[PDB]
Amino acid sequence: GDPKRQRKKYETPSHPWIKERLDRERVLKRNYALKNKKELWRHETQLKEFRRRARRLLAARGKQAEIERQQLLQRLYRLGLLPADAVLDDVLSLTVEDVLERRLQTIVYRKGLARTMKQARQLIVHGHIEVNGQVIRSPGYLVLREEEDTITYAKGSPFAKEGHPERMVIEQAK
Amino acid sequence: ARKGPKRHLKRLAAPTSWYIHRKAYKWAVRPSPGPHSMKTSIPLIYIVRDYLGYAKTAREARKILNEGKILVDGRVRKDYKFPVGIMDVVSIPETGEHYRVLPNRIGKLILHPISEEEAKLKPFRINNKRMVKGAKVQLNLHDGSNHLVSLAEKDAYKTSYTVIMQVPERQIVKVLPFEVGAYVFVTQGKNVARKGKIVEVRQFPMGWPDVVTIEDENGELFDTLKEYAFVIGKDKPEISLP
Amino acid sequence: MEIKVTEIRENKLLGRKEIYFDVLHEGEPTPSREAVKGKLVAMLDLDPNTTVIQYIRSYFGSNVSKGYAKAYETRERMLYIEPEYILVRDGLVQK
RNA sequence: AUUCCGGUUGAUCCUGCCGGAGGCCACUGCUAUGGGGGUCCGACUAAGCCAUGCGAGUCAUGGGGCGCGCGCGCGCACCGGCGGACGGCUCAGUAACACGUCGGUAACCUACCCUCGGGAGGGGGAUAACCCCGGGAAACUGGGGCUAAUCCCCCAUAGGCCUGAGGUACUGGAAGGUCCUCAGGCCGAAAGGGGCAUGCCCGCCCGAGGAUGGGCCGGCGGCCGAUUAGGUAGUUGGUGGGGUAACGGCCCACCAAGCCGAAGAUCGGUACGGGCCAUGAGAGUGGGAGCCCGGAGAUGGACACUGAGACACGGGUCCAGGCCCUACGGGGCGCAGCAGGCGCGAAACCUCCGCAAUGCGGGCAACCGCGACGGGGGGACCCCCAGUGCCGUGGCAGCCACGGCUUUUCCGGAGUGUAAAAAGCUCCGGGAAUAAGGGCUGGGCAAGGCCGGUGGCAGCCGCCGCGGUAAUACCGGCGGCCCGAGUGGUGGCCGCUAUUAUUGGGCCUAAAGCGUCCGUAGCCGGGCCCGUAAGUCCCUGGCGAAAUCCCACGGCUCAACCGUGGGGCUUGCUGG
Repeated sequence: GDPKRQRKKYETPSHPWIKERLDRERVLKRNYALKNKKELWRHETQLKEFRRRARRLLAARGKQAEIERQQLLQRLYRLGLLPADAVLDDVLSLTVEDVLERRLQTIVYRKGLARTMKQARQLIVHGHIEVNGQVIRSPGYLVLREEEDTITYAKGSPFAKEGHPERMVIEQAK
Repeated sequence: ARKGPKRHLKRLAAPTSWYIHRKAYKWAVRPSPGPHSMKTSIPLIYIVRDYLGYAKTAREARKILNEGKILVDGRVRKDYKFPVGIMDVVSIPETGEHYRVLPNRIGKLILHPISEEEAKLKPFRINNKRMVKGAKVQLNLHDGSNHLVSLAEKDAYKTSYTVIMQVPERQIVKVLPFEVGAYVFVTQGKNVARKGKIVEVRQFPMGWPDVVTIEDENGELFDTLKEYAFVIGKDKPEISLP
Repeated sequence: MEIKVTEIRENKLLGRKEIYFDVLHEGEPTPSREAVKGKLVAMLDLDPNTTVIQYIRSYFGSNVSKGYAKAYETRERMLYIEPEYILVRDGLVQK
């Protein structure tokens, strides 16, 4: 036989030159400041896997089936996409915008630590952002529900001083 | 084409009863022949290094073993390939520690801590019986050991009874028979590590082994093979089990 | 740099104490072995000899490193058990 | 995403094939900043040929001697013991009990290991090392003297094997088996050794069992060909024997004529088998080099010694086919081991460091050794995470100038890391500095109805089709679209394809009903009652190695990766 190779964690479109999809993805890329098409497809594949697991577990008989059901719902709650009182049928209503909202770049933007998504990406990559007690440099870390209230500037960082010029300019808006 | 016996073992080909990281290195310790089978035992090196944590390297473990500090069944064992198996006692006097080797509900071997008084007894299941020259009776036990008895008391022993013995000197105590109200602990199969009381035995023709029905400690019944049932008492276990 | 002992074990067979500790250094580089050893012994009342430091390990962003140390009673048992490379690395023996 | 689009006409509806659009593998054009993880890198053609160096030793607690230092301590070779039959490499041959799964051996062998029961009595001998002579180009090798042992032999006793007559104590489902008694015979043990000490440690022989590793047997399962139809002659069976560790036409003497086959034998072709892998919504189609289990082989072929185990990958003998040294007398070698070289080709790396980790051999141990293994070096192998700047004012229609900020990355330095290094990780200084291309631009199909040049020439073109003086289709420039450290070309597989159709296709006229009928095997078969329980359904026991696949939690910053647990997979077999 043959041994196993490692396979991509993202999928490509079936046709590369469809106007509707092109427009949609262009808008999303521009609005969320994504480097390339590959990122979008990664998040879309995450969502598709969630949806497929839901479809498979829906109305299936077995202790392992109910176990998997509860595990799925609790994992979604912990990721921050559904609330605590949610049912399996609520997964078929999720979008890729939810996953795109749950990432560190978008959150650093929403929380007013940056003025633009590009500035947020630069801060994250240069190492001025610390999650509860850890510096992280991957703008697609997908912050969890139990860490969104512990995001701030790193201890050793020019932006950690109230009287930094760029920090003043950033606070201007808020 | 292999022209002789094996002397090596790869980790991915090791038995499932062990607690071992399979994708870390390429080689494992190949156990030497000894008391128990390969699927029901494990070498001492792993007990000393990966289970209890008294060492980080095989050199240290081997020094510990060659200094005469680990006992099995009450005997000093220096071979790092020596296999340890079900119902065996591992004792360390420099720490007053005593463990019994048993299986889980998955089939993996764990160490259950016991007391210094119960650490002096080991139960042995009788697997076979023979006549030896001089008209003596030889009992062949489950760990592969043998015991001699006289012709006058041959009916007091059968091929599924249990004998408790003081382990370093190996003197017999408290024979336990196989009956319809005896307490048993299962060692192999799907119902491994369960315990209960015997209800019924069933025989079959032409080589097919016999079967035994057991009642759980709460009312549930199950079945297994009579060779996988280890008698430990009459109505109450005689050793500390998990 | 500050030190905080997380766990201690006694190995009665090899005759040693195994110490797991943390080292907090915020704004500073990774501390040397000399300083860590000096502080360790000064605090826990250990012989400066018969004490060997294994890895000091830094992490991605922590300003908090981890450490493992071994404290022996006699020096002969030490030289018998431990390999020569950590001894040369700590400075208790020459190459 | 369980999908469609272009092409037969002056126009239309069908059938039917070609092409586009997706993924994976190998080769290749242009281009290229960083880190991490992993089971990637002379498999496809030549299982073709090889210079040089290495890949298997160890024991002074088995023995005698020799040299060096104060009987003692260090070093060398020899005798002796264990090992060298594993590990490592390749895929030629093999269509077979070779492989897989379930079972059996009451028809067998097993050094190292475990348990129990028992023993170690009495004698002798040779010979390496060493000394005196050497021979020979080498490879190798003769004579004399002297000697020891855990070396070799003999005697004894125990013990092993065969047969016959009895007794019925044991196991098991069932005794050509084990136990007891008697008899007649064959073979026939042992190192009471070494060390410490005033008994302990390591060892030797016998017996009963186990374990480990094998040998043998059976049921079931698994490619294409009829322009391959009859095949087999120790072939099928029986009686009696021989041989084997063991059953057996395995072999022999005698007595018979049986065995396989259209449900496809025999013969030929191709091929290592599986766990698994690619693709697809699935049903399914194809592959099975890299990791694990098993098999086979060591230039081609055959045959033996020693050993528990070989018909022996770094041991032996002969033939064939190649090569090397030679004083010409004779001698030696075969990398499908690691590096490395030639050749064949479209097609594949350093003649590097270490036994620190995992393991194996030897050793009471301490420890020694290992091109296994680990670590780095080279490579557009696969996967994961990032970068080539950001902010503000103004302007133009994404880019310009002005001002400010940051340092992942880059340059340099100190620690930690490491067997030693290196990478990585913490910290310091400098500085927007140091880092985008490839293909396309008439329609399928997303983006120019701009400029110039050429002028059925040159060129383009998966397919349709452009080009003949006004070219949106050729070449260049300027713009624009797609992907993006990658992007294009050529071959192969899956899908597209309901163009192989069980699910799920067609046969009046588009390809397709034998000219008609009778009937053999096979497939399909009316209604009611009784029985059985082979198929069929439910429940429960023993199996279907691990890795790989799905889910959750945990540890390396997250992730890829690793660990714990629950399910699945193993197309199934078997007891009730």
